[PDB]
Amino acid sequence: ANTRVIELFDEFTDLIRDFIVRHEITTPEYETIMQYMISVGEAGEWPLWLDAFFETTVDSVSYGKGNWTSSAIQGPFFKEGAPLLTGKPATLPMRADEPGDRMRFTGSVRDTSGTPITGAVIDVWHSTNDGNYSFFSPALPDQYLLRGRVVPAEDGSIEFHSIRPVPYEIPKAGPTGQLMNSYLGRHSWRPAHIHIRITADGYRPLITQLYFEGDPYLDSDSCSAVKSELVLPVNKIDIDGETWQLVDFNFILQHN
Amino acid sequence: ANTRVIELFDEFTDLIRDFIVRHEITTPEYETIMQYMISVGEAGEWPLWLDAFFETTVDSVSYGKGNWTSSAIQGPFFKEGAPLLTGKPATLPMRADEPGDRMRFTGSVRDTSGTPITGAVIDVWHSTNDGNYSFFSPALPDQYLLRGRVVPAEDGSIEFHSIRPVPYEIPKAGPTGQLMNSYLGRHSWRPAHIHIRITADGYRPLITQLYFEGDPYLDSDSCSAVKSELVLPVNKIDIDGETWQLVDFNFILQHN
Ligand SMILES: [Fe+3]
Ligand SMILES: [Fe+3]
Repeated sequence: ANTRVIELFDEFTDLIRDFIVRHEITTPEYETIMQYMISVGEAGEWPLWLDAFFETTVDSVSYGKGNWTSSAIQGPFFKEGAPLLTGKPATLPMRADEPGDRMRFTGSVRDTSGTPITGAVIDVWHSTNDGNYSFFSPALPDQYLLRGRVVPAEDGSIEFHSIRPVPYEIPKAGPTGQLMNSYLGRHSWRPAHIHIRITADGYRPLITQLYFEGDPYLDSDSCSAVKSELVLPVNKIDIDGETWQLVDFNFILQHN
Repeated sequence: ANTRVIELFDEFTDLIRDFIVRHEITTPEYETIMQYMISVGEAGEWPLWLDAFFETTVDSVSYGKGNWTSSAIQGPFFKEGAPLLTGKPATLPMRADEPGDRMRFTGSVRDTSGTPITGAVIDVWHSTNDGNYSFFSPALPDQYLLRGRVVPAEDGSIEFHSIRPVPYEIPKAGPTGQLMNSYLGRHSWRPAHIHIRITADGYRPLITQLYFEGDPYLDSDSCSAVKSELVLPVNKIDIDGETWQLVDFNFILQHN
């Protein structure tokens, strides 16, 4: 037996019991909740659901602000063992004629002392323009698509190419989408974001997200996950008769 | 109900986040909760889990005490369309030599004033000596056994014969059982009971349970479903060879 489980679970049951009483939850309402919970399980949506509403809060208490990069939620759509990307301009694996604007990402990884962290590896994943993640949609293959690991240069600089992510919506038709859209009368949209994980021997891992200035949902995240210090200027500076979105970010990691 | 799910959900959301913050639920803890929630779904256990922990409460909101017969939790094991019995001794359907002590039940269905409610139909269901309900066990036929419907005599009184229900265990190896037995370090035993549902034209439906004096689990019910007003004096008679156990209860109902 776990005293953690005992202390937390006994309190949690008193809490929910008080809620039931306080709000006068009826037998039908209880059945609806019982049935709704079941359908989340049947839709495979527990990760998506809990992350949509609560991962922000678990994120808030776990990691702090300071002179390092702020973390943000991981969400449910991360995947391990993404391919190391090297070459000319290192580029995220992409379908032929992947919809979207070519995006060029630059920046660095350093420590709270300004030292470049050459040991780091940066996982990056993001949605297709369709608002889908590889491995997590029936409309996409279970293959590393718009996912990959990127490594800094000896000087600490990083650089990759992809399509610029655009906003997306949690399936309106799933139990999560239903709750957010019908039942609550809100939306199920997230602002556009690049997910990031950086790990380096000696440093605390960083899981974070990079957002874009002017994004329509910047102040309306259905998942409650945006943070001002992770909102990025976008530049557009043509390369031979081709317009590129330019995004730059310098990551600072904490020791230990 | 758009407006009503908005109130409860937002309130629920604040409740859980506040819980997450105060107890500082970590990423690993959160992932464990998430895994457990999936567990319960992959078993057929949401109804069993919710009824075990929270139906006691939904119950005490739906009915409330008085000179009524005090209600009780239904549980996940009720079956609609049980057989209407009219034998002269009047017996629940059971297999030949159904193990366990024989039991005779008597009582009444009167209203508050004491006028017998002739239009009553009473569903009664309970476990085998082995701790299984028909329809909910491979060791039992998917047929009505220890399940039945009884109609009162025109003076109110009711009688049926059966076997004595005994304390049963919610399965040790299930996510719920695991929670009750392993992580919480308690037990998953319910005290002995007979389930009862009463319907009457122009009267409020009553769902409840009858327990037995002396039961080892009367004060440690795994489902917190016991009410002292609903535990029965049990007179133990030995009609040689076969030891009958006689019980009596007078059901009072509310009415529109
Ligand atoms: Fe995302
Ligand atoms: Fe039972």
